[PDB]
Amino acid sequence: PVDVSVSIFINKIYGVNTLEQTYKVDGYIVAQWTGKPRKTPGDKPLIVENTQIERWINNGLWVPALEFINVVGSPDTGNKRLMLFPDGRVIYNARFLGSFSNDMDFRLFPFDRQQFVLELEPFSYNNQQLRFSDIQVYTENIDNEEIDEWWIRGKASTHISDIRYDHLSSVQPNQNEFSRITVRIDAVRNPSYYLWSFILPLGLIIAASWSVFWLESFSERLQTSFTLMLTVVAYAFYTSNILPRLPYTTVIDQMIIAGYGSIFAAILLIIFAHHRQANGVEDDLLIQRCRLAFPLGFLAIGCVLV
Amino acid sequence: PVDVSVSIFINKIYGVNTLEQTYKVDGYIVAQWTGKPRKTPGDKPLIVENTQIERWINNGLWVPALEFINVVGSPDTGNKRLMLFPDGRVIYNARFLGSFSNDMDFRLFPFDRQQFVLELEPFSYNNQQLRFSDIQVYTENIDNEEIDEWWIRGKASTHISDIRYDHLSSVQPNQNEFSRITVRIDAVRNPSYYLWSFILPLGLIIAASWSVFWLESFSERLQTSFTLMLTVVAYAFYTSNILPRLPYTTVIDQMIIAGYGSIFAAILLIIFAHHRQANGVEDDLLIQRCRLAFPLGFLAIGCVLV
Amino acid sequence: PVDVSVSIFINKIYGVNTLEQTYKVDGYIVAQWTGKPRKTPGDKPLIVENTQIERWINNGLWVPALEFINVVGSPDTGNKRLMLFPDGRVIYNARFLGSFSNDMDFRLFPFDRQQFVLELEPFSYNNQQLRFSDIQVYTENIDNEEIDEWWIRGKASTHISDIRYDHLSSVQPNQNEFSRITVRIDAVRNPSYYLWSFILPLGLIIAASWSVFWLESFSERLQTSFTLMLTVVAYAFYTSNILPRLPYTTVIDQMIIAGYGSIFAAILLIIFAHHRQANGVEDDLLIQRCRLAFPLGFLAIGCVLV
Amino acid sequence: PVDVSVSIFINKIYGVNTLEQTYKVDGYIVAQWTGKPRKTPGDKPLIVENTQIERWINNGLWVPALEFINVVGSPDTGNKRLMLFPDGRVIYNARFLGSFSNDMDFRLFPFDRQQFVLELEPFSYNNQQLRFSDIQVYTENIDNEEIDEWWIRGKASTHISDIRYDHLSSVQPNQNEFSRITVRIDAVRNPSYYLWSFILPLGLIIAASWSVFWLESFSERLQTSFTLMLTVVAYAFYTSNILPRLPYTTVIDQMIIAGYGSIFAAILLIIFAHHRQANGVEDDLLIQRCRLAFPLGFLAIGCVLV
Amino acid sequence: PVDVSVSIFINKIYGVNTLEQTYKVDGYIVAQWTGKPRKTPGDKPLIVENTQIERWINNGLWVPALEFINVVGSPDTGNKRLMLFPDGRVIYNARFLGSFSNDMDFRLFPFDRQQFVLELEPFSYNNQQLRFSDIQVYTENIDNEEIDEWWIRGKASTHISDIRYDHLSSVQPNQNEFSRITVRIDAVRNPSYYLWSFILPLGLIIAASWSVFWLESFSERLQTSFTLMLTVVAYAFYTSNILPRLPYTTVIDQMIIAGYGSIFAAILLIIFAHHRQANGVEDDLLIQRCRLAFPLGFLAIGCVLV
Repeated sequence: PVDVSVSIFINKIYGVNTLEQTYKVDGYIVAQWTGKPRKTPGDKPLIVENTQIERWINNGLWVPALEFINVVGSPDTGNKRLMLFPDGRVIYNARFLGSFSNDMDFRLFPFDRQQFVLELEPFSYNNQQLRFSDIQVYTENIDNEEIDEWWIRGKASTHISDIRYDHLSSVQPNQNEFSRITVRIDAVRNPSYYLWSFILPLGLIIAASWSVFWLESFSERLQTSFTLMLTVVAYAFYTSNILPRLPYTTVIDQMIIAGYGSIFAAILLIIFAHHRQANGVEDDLLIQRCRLAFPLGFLAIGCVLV
Repeated sequence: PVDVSVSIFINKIYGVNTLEQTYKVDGYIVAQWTGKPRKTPGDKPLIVENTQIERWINNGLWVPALEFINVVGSPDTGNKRLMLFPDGRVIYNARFLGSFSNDMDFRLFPFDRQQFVLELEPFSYNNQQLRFSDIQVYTENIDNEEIDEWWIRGKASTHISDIRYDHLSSVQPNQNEFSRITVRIDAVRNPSYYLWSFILPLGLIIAASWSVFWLESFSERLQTSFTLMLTVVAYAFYTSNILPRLPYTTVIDQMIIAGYGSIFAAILLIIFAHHRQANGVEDDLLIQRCRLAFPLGFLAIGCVLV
Repeated sequence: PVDVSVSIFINKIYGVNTLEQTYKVDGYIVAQWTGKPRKTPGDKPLIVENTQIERWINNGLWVPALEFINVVGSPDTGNKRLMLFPDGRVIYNARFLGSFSNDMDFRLFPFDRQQFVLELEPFSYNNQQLRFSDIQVYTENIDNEEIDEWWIRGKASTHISDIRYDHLSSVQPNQNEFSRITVRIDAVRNPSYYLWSFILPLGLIIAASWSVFWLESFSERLQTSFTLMLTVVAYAFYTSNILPRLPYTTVIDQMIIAGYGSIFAAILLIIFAHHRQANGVEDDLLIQRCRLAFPLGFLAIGCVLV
Repeated sequence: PVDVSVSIFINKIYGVNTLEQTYKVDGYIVAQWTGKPRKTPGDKPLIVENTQIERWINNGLWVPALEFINVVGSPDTGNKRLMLFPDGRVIYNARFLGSFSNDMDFRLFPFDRQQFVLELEPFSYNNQQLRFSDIQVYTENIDNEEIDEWWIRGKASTHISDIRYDHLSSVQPNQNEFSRITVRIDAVRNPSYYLWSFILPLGLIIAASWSVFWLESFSERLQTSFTLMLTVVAYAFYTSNILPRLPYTTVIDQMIIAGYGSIFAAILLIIFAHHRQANGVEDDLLIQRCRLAFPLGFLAIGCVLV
Repeated sequence: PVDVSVSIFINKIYGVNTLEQTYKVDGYIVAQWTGKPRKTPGDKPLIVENTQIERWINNGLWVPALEFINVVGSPDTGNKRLMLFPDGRVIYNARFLGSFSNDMDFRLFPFDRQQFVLELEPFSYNNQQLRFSDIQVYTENIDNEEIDEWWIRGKASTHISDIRYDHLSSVQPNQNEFSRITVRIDAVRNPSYYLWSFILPLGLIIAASWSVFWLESFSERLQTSFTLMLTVVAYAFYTSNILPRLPYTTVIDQMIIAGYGSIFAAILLIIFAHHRQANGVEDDLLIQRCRLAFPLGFLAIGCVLV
């Protein structure tokens, strides 16, 4: 039943890799908790540098290493400190830089209120409870609004929850339940580059594609149909090479499927001209009647699939 | 004849690189096995942190480091624990994140029930037997069905086998045989992006390729033949740059070979028009007869090579 | 109230990654500060190599590890030295190579007087003051003026400021205020490659785009309109693949938006020819009148958006 | 004159990077050699884990660290073992995973019987001789014949040689000569992907290039000459981006030089039509005579340059 | 005034990254210098392995760690040795593999006699002089002349210089001057791949560009002008993606600027045909007179800008 009061500084959130669904965060954890009141030599409380901590594990000072569940690997314990007060209160801060991983659903790929969920747990302590959470983001992030991608943010929002394992330990009564700190932080991507040159060639190259139907010769309309087939695969060739790649297609490239299938259906009208089953290749009066539903029958698909 | 009961937690499977044929997995191994009953100071059993383990190797506590055969290198022993009971039972868990490597046959490249075969062995112990296997996957993976690529899974399926080396040791009788834990786990890739924009331009650009035969001029049909030659190499140019690369061609690009060879054979009909050995370039009535086998003679190849 | 006099050597600034907004710097920090006058054996002052420092932390020599706030992770303490004078003055130099990160606004992307802001702080010392700053850049960097990108520089410019935390410590009176060294260094990119082949095809492919309006046939003007649509996306395909990528569009690619929208508006004039609501496709005398505002109405946009 | 008997296990050969000319190999080295007969406590011989070896260097057990000359850096000593027999025989195995580098000539780039030459040396021992070599490859590699690139192999083939340095030491008589183990292992690449879609578009795009000469108009033949110039640089654009890159051109791209130079020479015939120094652009009867040497004069170059 | 005789082995020079201006080198440093004559137990001189050196720093053996100024970071001290003679002579060799960085001017980008300048310094020793330099390159590098890029070399050329710092120390008289070993080694790149397919499409695509002027129709000449604009940006798209990238344009791509500007000036002649201010689009007799200066006025630019 040992109390722990935590505090989180957040310096930097960066580097989102979505094939792993990972990101990287930087800041300081701070643990303040009362242990046993010892004497501090001199008057000022004792301080201890990086390697010197490994002198004070030898006499068994109860310093709990606090894991991460979202992490992959082990974060670099860069610098450390023990503000050992003579009243038993211990302050322990640490710079951390780990590769964190949590679920990031892409419901709408440019505009996404996403939620980086940092956490903390005690790795080998059942009911040595984490009493007081504190999120202490203090860096001025919103001010470079056009600059920072994700950091056009809302509000810091901590939480303390509880979780219980049963298969893990042998003692099932009331000492197999871990106190879990779950510090979620929301973030919105700056969608400027993700909207300016992303779907702007997409949504109107189909609005360039309806000029093949206003042609009368199958020497000028076939090479433009081949040009329509070339430019869409050149476009799909432009897509993934910039972006962090995905095992499920983005909302942008839900319409390269249509940039196929519409021209795929336009081949049916071109061959309805070619295999016009009374005369030649010349467009019939039914082909002069689909002249309006060919531009306007495919730009009305963008408003239903969002 | 020392018993060992193991348990595996599985947190994350990710990052498949197939030029190495490797992947990365995260979780906790847990060893529970009875050694010698000592005294635990106080009433609660003894616990030991990360660096403090290296105090307890000095008095020779029998802590077996458990290797991996599928690994390349050495996995990061991030955090550790010794739940030393006074009855002699030892619990030792560890977070692991190693680059594992095992054979992954690509029989069908989008749809593949693949099998990640984690294992464990004792590195330097002959007949100190691993008695009780336990796979304990507990993370909710299926729920984000569209999101997780591989994790649309089946069932956890452990196994304990036996393997024997003979060239390795000098003692051949009954102490050169290792107990091998072989925890296989199946996984199915989410084939959405791998099917939506992968072969959809492939299987019908040939269905765009048969419009060159419905032409009468060798000024409009030659530039479209060159367009057919350009677009297939632009397509092959689109392929590998997204995908993890392969020393053996995927089932998708078994048909860029045909996207050559069909147009390669179409040059024979174009030159049968050009070198029509009685008159000029004009299509003969045999060329007006292959007008049906030219679309429909190559879309029937997709159903035999699977 | 312990005085510290610092000195910074700067050997190399390189490797700007702007998705992190990071760079890498190399040089030597030097701390000169008087502690306590001890005896030096022999006559010459004591020197101490790399690992030997960890003999002299055991007797508690007050060696302050000096952090970095711009860093991400921990820089490699390659080599070290303690010029321990018998009068108490300590000289401590160290080679450093860390990934530093600070805000780099891209107001104008080729021409940018940017400001790499190295810093230093005491990690766990409140009022042990850093008295004397000194920047000592000494490498000849300007001499290879065409060669070095950023190093066409101005002047070294140190500073000593002060910063105070209040939430951090428990003692609020006058011992929660850190002395902060903030050594800013300016740098100008060598814009040769960034100007020679960057916007030179950009600003006049629109000056190639006005030849579609001097055409009379909709068999030659439609395929050139499709060529204009192809070349702009091939250009945008050329852009990002060389450059370090950005979440906000560069000043170069503010005009691929116009390379869309101008040709997008040119489709309105082409369809004003096509849907000329008295006769056919032939250009009216209003279309023969926009022959001058079509070249010269879009090259005058480059002078307002800078 | 201390005898050493070595043994090599080979688990995996992978990851060939040819700009370094490096690869990566995995397996176990095993040293068996008799030192001094000590006592083993109990009856079973002594075993020693990873960190525990550093207790047994303190009493000066003669454990020779065995270097590698092909390596770049230092391989990861993952796990270790000392099977210390009471008769003085020492068995020491180690998992190794190093970046090895040796000369790999590319005489023929798809089909290459290459030779990975692992080695071993004593780093600081002159005439403490390595008596008995043993290569012990035991993994079933050939069975996945289509799958494994290099591992379609021949036979393991060890060797023990001798090498002498003279500039190295000061004692020149008979104690400056190192025993060198040179375990070469051959390997053949699986050339399936390297032949299926590598030169198949190469060797017959020239067989598409001879249709420009069967044209009569310089409005249809010039744009196809420009198409021939476009497609060859689009092809060269396809090449290097998949492949591991080279400072000397592969045998595949010895013919993009000809894919230039042949069309380069075809410009001479096109301008012989254009600058026909009696009349116009119309093809003379000499241009109607080179109609056969233009296809068949360049497909006969593939059989001489191999 | 302590003498040091050095010796350098050079095994491998590889991996030139020019955005850092770095490379990687492998070999052995050897220090031979007389200290104090001690006793060697037995008759043979004492040898000391890797970790065992850290027993002999404890009794304060004067082993100088020798830095590098061209390095970025810290090179991996892989293996080590102390040939401690009883006469006081110490031999210390070490394998090194560091990322070295020195200025590499690109005066001519394919053909460049470049100069890798390795160095050495004493990190914390003023006048403990490095007396005898020795470069001892011994690997057979020239023999694979087509294979090795840089290693078509000249001659090893050592040097010993002197350098003095004044701001560094407090003692200015004669003990603030470091002995600097500066072992420069020249190297010439194998220019085969850098010349075969690098500028060969460059220098004559302009020699393909003068066929637009021999056209009479503005329906065939405008689409070829657009083809000339497309192919040059497709070429520039081919360039950087293979090559190590540069903040200053290579000598190859000094002429894509001209591949713009010449066709840019050709638009002036095309519009001189179009805006021929007496009649129509038809080429005047002045346009029939620039038919010779249009091919031959731009191939004479390659011989002045080198």
